[PDB]
Amino acid sequence: AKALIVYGSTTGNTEYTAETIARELADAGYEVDSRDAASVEAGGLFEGFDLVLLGCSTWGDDCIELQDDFIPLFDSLEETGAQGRKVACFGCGDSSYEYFCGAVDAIEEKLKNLGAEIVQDGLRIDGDPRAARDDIVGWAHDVRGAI
Amino acid sequence: AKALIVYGSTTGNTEYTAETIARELADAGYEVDSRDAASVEAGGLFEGFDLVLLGCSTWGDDCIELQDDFIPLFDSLEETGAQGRKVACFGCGDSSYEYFCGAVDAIEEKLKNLGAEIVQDGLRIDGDPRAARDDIVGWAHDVRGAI
Ligand SMILES: Cc1cc2nc3c(=O)[nH]c(=O)nc-3n(C[C@H](O)[C@H](O)[C@H](O)COP(=O)(O)O)c2cc1C
Ligand SMILES: Cc1cc2nc3c(=O)[nH]c(=O)nc-3n(C[C@H](O)[C@H](O)[C@H](O)COP(=O)(O)O)c2cc1C
Repeated sequence: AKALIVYGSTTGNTEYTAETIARELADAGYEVDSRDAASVEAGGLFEGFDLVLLGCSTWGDDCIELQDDFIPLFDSLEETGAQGRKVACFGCGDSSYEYFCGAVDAIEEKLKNLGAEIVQDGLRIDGDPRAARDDIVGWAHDVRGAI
Repeated sequence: AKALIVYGSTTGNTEYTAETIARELADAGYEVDSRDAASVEAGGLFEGFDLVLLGCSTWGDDCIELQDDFIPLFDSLEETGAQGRKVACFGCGDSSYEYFCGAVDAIEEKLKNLGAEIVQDGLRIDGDPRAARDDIVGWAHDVRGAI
């Protein structure tokens, strides 16, 4: 089982969430390839992967803005090979704002219109993800559980 | 049965969608109160209504921006009386862009965190809603059908 985890993180919260998900996946036998969105090119990005998990934090004045390193990948998701792909999404956010982890719905919606098979509701973390450890760990165990 | 329909529309597409939904609801016996979001104040807005339907088009450079007359209502949705409220959302958009009818997910997500009961997946219209008439009519009939 091969997993690709791509994260867009600016203050490291979503990356720490991505490290946590990866440890639980590797702990379970999965060969997990974890890449920072600022380093990938969408072209054929998911090829060869049994499971893709994408994480992205959210920002914006009013509007819902995706983490800047993630925007490029999101703009070209139709080129990543998502058609029929097992996927699920997660991301950190903050309920003080208006659009709680809005980047997650946006990615989910587009993956869905792209034929990807979303295997679990996205994980949305409020505040320090370090205080959400069992939620992350639990969310990865249930996603391995949905495949 | 009393229905409130609030729409945020800039070029009139979502308002025409809102007129269509209203005709099918009134055609069915519902007493339908249709209000342009630029005219409401969120404070107690849904009081006394058996069904609330909110429509909003989407815009934004990159980001996902809600129709400006709708932003105020969306920023104060926790004050509208959504807790346990039968609701569903619709809106026009355009697939040429990146976030297809992204305002709809955003409103749905917040209504859900606010305890509203979403009675049907939101209706998302691509292009001229006038060419989507049976989809709108059909979507309102199934939402009356979900209550
Ligand atoms: C200007 C600004 C706008 C923000 N907007 C949102 C938002 O709309 N929704 C949300 O859930 N969090 C929002 N946040 C909170 C961040 O997403 C939060 O700090 C998150 O932990 C960042 O993850 P990062 O370390 O992974 O990239 C915003 C923060 C700032 C400074
Ligand atoms: C600058 C700009 C950004 C837009 N962004 C989006 C978008 O992100 N998603 C979408 O589905 N449609 C987008 N649209 C298309 C409009 O939402 C579309 O014209 C819709 O019919 C407008 O409804 P209106 O008459 O109800 O308010 C955008 C249009 C412009 C001019």
